[PDB]
Amino acid sequence: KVPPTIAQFQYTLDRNTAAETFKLFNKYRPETAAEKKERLTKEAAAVAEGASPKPYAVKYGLNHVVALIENKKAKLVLIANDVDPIELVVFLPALCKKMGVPYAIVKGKARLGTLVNQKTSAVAALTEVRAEDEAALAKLVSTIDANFADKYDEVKKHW
Amino acid sequence: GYVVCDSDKRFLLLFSFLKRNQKKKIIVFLSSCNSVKYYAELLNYIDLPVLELHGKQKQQKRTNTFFEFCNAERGILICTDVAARGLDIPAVDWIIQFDPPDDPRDYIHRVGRGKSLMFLTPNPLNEYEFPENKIANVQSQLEKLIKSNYYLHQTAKDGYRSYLQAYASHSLKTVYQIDKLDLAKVAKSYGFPV
Amino acid sequence: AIPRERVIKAVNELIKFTSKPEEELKKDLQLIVVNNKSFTGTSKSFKLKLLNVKHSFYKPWKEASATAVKDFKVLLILKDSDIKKVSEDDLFDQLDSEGIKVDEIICGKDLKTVYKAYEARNAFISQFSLILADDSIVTSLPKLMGGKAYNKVETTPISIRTHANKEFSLTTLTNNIKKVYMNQLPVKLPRGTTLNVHLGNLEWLRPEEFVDNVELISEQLIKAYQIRSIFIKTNRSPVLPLYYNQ
Amino acid sequence: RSQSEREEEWLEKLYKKHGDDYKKMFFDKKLNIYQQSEGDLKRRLLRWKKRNG
Amino acid sequence: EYSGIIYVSRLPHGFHEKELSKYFAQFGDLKEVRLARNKKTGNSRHYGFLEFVNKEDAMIAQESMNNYLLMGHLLQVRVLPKGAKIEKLYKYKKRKQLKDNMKQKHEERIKKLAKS
Amino acid sequence: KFVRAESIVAKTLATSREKERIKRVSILEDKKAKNETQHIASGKDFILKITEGLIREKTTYDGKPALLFIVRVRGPLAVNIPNKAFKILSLLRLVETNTGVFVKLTKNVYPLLKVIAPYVVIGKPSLSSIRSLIQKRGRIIYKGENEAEPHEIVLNDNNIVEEQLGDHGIICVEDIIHEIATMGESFSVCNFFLQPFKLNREVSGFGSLNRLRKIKQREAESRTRQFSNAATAPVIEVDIDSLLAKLN
Amino acid sequence: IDWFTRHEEVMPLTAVPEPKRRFVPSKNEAKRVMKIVRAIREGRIIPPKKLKEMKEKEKIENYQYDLWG
RNA sequence: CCUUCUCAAACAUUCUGUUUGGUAGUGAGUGAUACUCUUUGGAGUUAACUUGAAAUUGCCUUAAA
Repeated sequence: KVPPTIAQFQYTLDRNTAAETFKLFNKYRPETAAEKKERLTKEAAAVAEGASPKPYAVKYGLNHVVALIENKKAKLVLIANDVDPIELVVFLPALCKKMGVPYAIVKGKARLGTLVNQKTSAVAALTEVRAEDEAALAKLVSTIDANFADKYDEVKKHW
Repeated sequence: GYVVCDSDKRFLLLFSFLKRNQKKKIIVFLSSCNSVKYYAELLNYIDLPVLELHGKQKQQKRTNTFFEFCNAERGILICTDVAARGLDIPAVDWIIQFDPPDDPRDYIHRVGRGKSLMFLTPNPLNEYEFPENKIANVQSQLEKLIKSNYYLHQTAKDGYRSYLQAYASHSLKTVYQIDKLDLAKVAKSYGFPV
Repeated sequence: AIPRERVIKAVNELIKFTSKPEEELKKDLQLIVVNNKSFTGTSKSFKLKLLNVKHSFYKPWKEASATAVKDFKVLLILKDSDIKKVSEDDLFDQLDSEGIKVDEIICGKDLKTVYKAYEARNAFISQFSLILADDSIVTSLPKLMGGKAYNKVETTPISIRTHANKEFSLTTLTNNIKKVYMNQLPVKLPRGTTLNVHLGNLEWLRPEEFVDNVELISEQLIKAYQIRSIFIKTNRSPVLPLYYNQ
Repeated sequence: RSQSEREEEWLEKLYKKHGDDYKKMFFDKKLNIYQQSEGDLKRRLLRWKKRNG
Repeated sequence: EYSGIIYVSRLPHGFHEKELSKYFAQFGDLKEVRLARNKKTGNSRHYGFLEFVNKEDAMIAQESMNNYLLMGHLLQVRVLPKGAKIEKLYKYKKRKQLKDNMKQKHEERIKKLAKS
Repeated sequence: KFVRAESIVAKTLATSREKERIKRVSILEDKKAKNETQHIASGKDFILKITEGLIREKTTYDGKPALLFIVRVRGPLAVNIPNKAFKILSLLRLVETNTGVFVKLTKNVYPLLKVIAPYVVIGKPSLSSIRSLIQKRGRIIYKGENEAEPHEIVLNDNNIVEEQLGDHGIICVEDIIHEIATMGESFSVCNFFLQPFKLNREVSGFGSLNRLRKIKQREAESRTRQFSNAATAPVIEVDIDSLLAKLN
Repeated sequence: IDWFTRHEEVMPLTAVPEPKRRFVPSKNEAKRVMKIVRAIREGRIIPPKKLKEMKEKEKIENYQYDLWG
């Protein structure tokens, strides 16, 4: 028997919505260690001989995400269900519901790791966005709130 | 006498009434001397030549520059209720008070020397109309601008922290903290109310 | 050719009709309605006839937009080759020497990725007033910037020659943008018989200068088109018969 | 204690553009990228005016 | 209770009766489908009705497509109450004798400035 | 098997570009041939070449008959070809992807050439590329033992060359190459004699390198082939010679 | 019963000022470049354009040497 | 999960002018008197404004498994 705050997970986001979430999220990769290093050597070769705006990426640290929700800066928050200590993330759907930040439980922790240059991530969030994907993001917010939140209003109940 | 408006577009309406009225000596009255740092700093940076009076500056710095308005013909100053008290210029036509004043009782008495309107969601003369789709669409310009400089972000913040304190430190039973903070942050244009 | 004196008796009696004890457009908008035996009846064009005008109504429109609520703003749509090539500082350096000012230059890319939403596109387009467009992409625009943006006469773009015989040059655009700005007036071409020429701001056009603009237009219409009837009209006034062809 | 090559060359850009208008200099975006205060920019310009003109 | 006619709404631009009939054939046998179009130009107003022959099969679709995100915007879909049939969505597509009167009309018009 | 709703709209909206794309071209060259210029885009024949920094030398097209080799490509993404392009690709029998044919370019051929431009790649080949194509790939639909003709098999012989054509002076396989590289009168007969050229595909597999080499090469098509979609779109020419090294 | 979270939150849970480091382009990468500037000033590191030039002269000269004598 | 007609000509050159041609739209809704037309059927038109991309029915195959 599962106490309602556990198994608020497993009632995860479905097939098509999850695919569309990654269609958005895979656009916003953090610049990998190799890519970042080569860019700075390009900067070294250029600026030593002879401007840029703030670049948007996903935010992916548990401490960083728990900061961003309640900041409030997070817009979408993805949460993996499979976590070795489950108690690490059990409060997080409640925190998002309380602060009114739209969240989604995604399926697979390594699935979050792929979009983020890590092995696993447990939580991923998209704070800010480029102007072109703004309408698409807000549409996905409504899509997730209709599919995830409104269908499973009774997820806080039932063992 | 007044103009009924919601807290989102209170500032956005004001910027309309200033741009349409760019010849007359007009005065705004705002609460905090901290706040009129903010609304002065926007308008010189969204390019309206405004003037600024508040407690947070020196005396003859305040005075000699207030003196520039009194001998002027066209422009506009932003001042507090308090620092402009006792020093009315007869050369004025519009006194728009954005806030509920410091003393609401004695406020009507300081009129009669200057046309008046105020701004209130729930809270002699008549009102005015306003065609609602005429307000300037600068909120797109401002939200980028409130995120880009940090000085303008700080002065937006103090213009918000000090706005509501003064709103709570007031007399009336009407003007007491009922107003939702989702929209007063939009009067200073945030995504989230600080 | 039309007499100068009927137009003076046309304009000043409308100065009467505008001096009476929405209002931003009804008082201000000098327009003149032109009729034809079938303007361009069978093909739905979107070109703007750049009627040569002696004295601008845009340097006029420059000022009163600062005193009125809406900012008059100028757009340039370019292809990919030029935006990577040219900044606004080069425009500003050679157009503020007159005093005209391109606010935003916009790629063809930006119409389809960062304003592709219908809401944000209406937010972006409806701000601006002088929509200019470089010729390579002028013919691609009603897929890009929507059909709603072609209902007006402001927001419909203007094709402008930027290539100095097959290759782009900044010199070519810089004197050509002045050419359209201060000397030219648009008018569209519906496939109906009715056409108006929104001549511009009634607060401007000192009405001896205004008659100079009206008569000069009637030259470039009767030569280029057969026409039936010509009317001046402040916005839903009684219509005034100025010229009467048969 | 002196100032770096980039810092000096960056201060040359500011001085030749504005002169001694520190308000304009800190509200500038293109040359003053790191949004430093009036007091920071003027102090560094005083040190620059000692080594140079 | 619930009936057989469906209210597929909020349709993507470029998604017509054929593809409405094709995709919703996958659920079972479908009775009849239209899509509401503008009369003047043959384009869609982005809501359309179809019916399955099985009233079981209807709320299969509604419990599968009520918020189904589809290339820009999620489809809102509704089963309908009893009766209330599909009606009237026609498939629209992109569809000196004079000089006497104008001489009359030129002189009639001058009275209007005298009117005001 | 089941169809996702993503597919049928993407297929709808892409072909209903191509249904709109060739319609405009079919209206245009009608008005170019029938010569009713009151409102046209352009008034001549355009052939552009794209080679290597990534040069785009747009040219005119005179009436001079040239030789073009055309390879079937499989583009674009969601495009069921319409009836008007089923035909030309069937009359050139290019219905299989990665299959080629030589044709002659006239001013009768060029207007139909703007129809099939997004579906193939075209170009002028070289004599080596003429020769090394034929003596390395060549099919002959000819009679088998008694019954089974349609074994297309191989340009094995020079006396099968004597068999079918023969009497046009067509004596050897090298002599065929004279009839293609030079515009001969019996060029169409020998063109009707060598029906496909089953070129290989470049990537040709799944795997470690193969997934990557597919991705790295797939973007290379997006530069060396642009899809104009214009009324007076140019016809785009690529170098065949560098392409056949990738395809032989 | 999701009792406390039904009353949805308004101001963030802190009031901390946000530093100037979250606006002007970042010191860290700016420090890191300056170090890579320093290393090429000392020449410990080659720029990537010359490394292609190190690989252009190399890697064509393959199988082009005597092996018996 | 497609991504959209990125310039033609002619004459004259100042290091670019002049002239001509080329654009067939998300939907819904509000709404300012005038224009034409034929025929009472309405057709083509002419300011302006709203809106999350809104909505409840006008008579080819290696982008395989």
